[PDB]
Amino acid sequence: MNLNATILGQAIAFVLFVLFCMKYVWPPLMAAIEKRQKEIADGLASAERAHK
Amino acid sequence: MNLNATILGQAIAFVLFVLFCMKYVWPPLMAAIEKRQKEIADGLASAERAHK
Amino acid sequence: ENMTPQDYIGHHLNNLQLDLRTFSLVDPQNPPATFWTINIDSMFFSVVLGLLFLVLFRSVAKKATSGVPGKFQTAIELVIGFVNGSVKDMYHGKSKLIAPLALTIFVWVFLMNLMDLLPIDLLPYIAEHVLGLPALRVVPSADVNVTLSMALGVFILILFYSIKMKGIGGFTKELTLQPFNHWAFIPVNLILEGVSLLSKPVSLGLRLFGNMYAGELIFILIAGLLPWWSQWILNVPWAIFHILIITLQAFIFMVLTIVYLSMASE
Amino acid sequence: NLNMDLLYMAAAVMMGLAAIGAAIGIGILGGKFLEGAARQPDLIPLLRTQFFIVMGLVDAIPMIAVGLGLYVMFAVA
Amino acid sequence: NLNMDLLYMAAAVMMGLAAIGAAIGIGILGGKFLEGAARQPDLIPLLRTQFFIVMGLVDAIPMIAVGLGLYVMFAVA
Amino acid sequence: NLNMDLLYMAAAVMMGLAAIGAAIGIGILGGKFLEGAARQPDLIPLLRTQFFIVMGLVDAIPMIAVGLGLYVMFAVA
Amino acid sequence: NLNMDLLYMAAAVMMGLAAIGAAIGIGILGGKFLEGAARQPDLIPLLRTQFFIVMGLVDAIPMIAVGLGLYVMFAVA
Amino acid sequence: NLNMDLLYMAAAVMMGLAAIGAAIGIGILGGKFLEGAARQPDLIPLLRTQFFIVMGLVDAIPMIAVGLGLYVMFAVA
Amino acid sequence: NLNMDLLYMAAAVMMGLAAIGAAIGIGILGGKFLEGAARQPDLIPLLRTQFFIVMGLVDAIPMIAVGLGLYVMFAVA
Amino acid sequence: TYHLDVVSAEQQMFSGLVEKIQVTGSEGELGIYPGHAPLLTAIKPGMIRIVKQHGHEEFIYLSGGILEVQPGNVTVLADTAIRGQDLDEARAMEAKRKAEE
Repeated sequence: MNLNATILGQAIAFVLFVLFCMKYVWPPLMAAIEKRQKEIADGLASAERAHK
Repeated sequence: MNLNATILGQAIAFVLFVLFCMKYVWPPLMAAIEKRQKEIADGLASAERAHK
Repeated sequence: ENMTPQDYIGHHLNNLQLDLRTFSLVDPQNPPATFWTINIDSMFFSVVLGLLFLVLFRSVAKKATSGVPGKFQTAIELVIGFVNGSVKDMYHGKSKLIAPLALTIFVWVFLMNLMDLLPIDLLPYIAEHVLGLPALRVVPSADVNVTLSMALGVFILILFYSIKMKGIGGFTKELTLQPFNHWAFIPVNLILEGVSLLSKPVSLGLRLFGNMYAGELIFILIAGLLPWWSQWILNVPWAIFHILIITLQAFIFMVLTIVYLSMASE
Repeated sequence: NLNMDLLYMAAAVMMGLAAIGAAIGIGILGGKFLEGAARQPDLIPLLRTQFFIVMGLVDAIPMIAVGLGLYVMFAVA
Repeated sequence: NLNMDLLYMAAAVMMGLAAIGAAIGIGILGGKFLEGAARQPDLIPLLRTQFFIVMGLVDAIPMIAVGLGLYVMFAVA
Repeated sequence: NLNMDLLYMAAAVMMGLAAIGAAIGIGILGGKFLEGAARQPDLIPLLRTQFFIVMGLVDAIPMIAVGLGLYVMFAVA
Repeated sequence: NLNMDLLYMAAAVMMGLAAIGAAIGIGILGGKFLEGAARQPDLIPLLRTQFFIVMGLVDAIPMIAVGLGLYVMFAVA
Repeated sequence: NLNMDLLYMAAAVMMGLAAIGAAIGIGILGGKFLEGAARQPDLIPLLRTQFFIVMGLVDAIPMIAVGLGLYVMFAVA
Repeated sequence: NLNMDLLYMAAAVMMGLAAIGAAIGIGILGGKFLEGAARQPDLIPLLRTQFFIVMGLVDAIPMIAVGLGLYVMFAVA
Repeated sequence: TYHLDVVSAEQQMFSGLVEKIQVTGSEGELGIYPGHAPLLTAIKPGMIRIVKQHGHEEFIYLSGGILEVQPGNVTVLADTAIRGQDLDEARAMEAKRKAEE
């Protein structure tokens, strides 16, 4: 067997994994953080209505 | 596999990460969260008092 | 380089055990025989990931503000609320220990499993060639010694809480009397309740090792056997699956620790 | 030499049979927990207690069987 | 060599089959406890007291099999 | 004298198959009692009487295999 | 022969029976999740977290035999 | 030498048993999806997401056994 | 000579257990289709679609087993 | 054969002896035949269809109801509408304002 070939196949398999992670795993996270900074803002706006 | 002196070494690292996390990380974070949650309740009370 | 694949798969499964007596970086051709040969790789990577846990959370805990939080600070308070909401679900006592214990177990056991995702030859190559170390394997939780060290750590907590919160009088009743009640059954009950207590932590640590060892070994086999052009079609579907296992085995070690420490006292 | 080498086959039998017994036994018991949890969901922390009561009885016999299998491999063999 | 070998094998079949019996037989019985728990939850302390009687009979016969398994390994050797 | 070694194995398979049949039989039979107790709990000492009348028949053949396998292990071996 | 080939046969028995036990036990448990999730489709986050409590206990005991089966092939043989 | 024939038998036991557990556990699990997809046919996009979450757990231990059976036959034997 | 002969016994256990896995697992999954079609006959072209989605997962493992049983019998033989 | 009633709180809709019915059950379509074991269901909006003695064919549309079966008897307790709209709570809203104004 060729050892540097194993590192080549691992690179191709990592690149294809990253490209899945970016399109199916990361956006659910940046969705969640963004939608918990939406909630906070609404509550702070509600406090201004309490202030009025 | 093989049982080893690593079992004691990891037990020192485990206790000391729990002690510095217990003092330093957790109380200052949860004071800061509860200090926000408390104010939201204060705003709601103010809205009730205003109406009355 | 005379790597046969049966030997390539061999050398990858060898940790950096080193004897206190000789203080010598052993290699896979001949393993010495003594207890005192710390697995260098596991301690160093375990504390470096454990430091990275504490350095990140302190760099936020020392500043975190009750305004609109920043986009980094919000990712830390999401894990804080996830950990506290899971504690608050399954534990009612006053103890200041359970909540941070549950945090460190989640975030550290998560970081340990995450190492298994990296390409299996990346760090082991650099350590042999650049440094010159005889071996490396870089997943800490894919070795028993760390997982039994955590699971016996939680067992000493299980005994401390059952003594403290209900006393030797109460602990001696529950170990003898249940589950058959009559004093005629006490001799049998001492076997059943004693081993069941130990069965809880032994399942904790060997669940975590059993998953992680048999996931690292799959990347070693796929790397060792298949030719480079073909590895990605069996590697990529497995890394996509093991992202699920690294989370669930960190979440379950958290959850069962809470459940065992919580059901110990109440 | 065949004396110890068969003992690994003795522990394989003993703790393999325990693995089918305990996993199916908790799988049945846990299924009646989740269906109980969907009929009365305000009730889960009651029933889960009960699940942890009886799961402590289910595993006790398989876990000595696994423990005695581990003993044959590491101690005896 | 192979007298002492086969005794450990004889204990593996004895404790392996007993671990299937004790685990599966409480899986069925304890799932029927849980469904009577879910249907009438205020009644749990009564059924639990019936579950511990019945469950004592189920294991009673597997636990003389386990007791002879530990005898064959430790005592006969 | 090799004869002793198989008789422990022949007692092992009677007491293992007895422990499976006598534990899963009382698990199925006792689990229908507990749903009968969850439905009609003023009936329980009526149903215990029928449970003990029926449970004596589940244990007719297994207490003989435990009976003769425990013979083979001690009297004959 | 008899050293190496039996150790693969021991690992085959350990990690084959764990394949039976952990698959069927989670098939049984996972069907009650999907029945509860068809009855109460607002509950699925609550039931899946209960499912993750229960599935942890089912898989733990087979995962003893999975890790030790890999030990017998790679570390022993 | 003869030894290499037991290595195919060891893979045969390990790989066939993992085909018992991976096929029946998905059948049990999958039929419970169809039964709930018959009921609430507007929820086929949601239940079919849960099925892939729980189905991922069922076949996991069967996937290790099938992977080690291929290693034994081709790589070792 | 046994290096020919055992390979047919080694393939018989692979294509026996692959046949018990694929036939029971499709029978359980196919029977739940047949009730839902009897209850909801408007939905058959729907349920038949999801039956064929779910059926291809049940067969993923048993066709590894039968393809290696054909390979072991004829190629290595 | 068995004796079918169709009734509502307002009226008897039908009564007579019947050889079989098809009726639209809560979980699926249903047929009832002589001596069928006792049975209880709600019924969906739609047709119930009947064959009287001598197999004479009769269809009735129902907004809904409850079907039950007993030895020798079938009775359908039909009702005027789904009622599940509950928009008639609004009809109570002006009952308040007209009292206050």
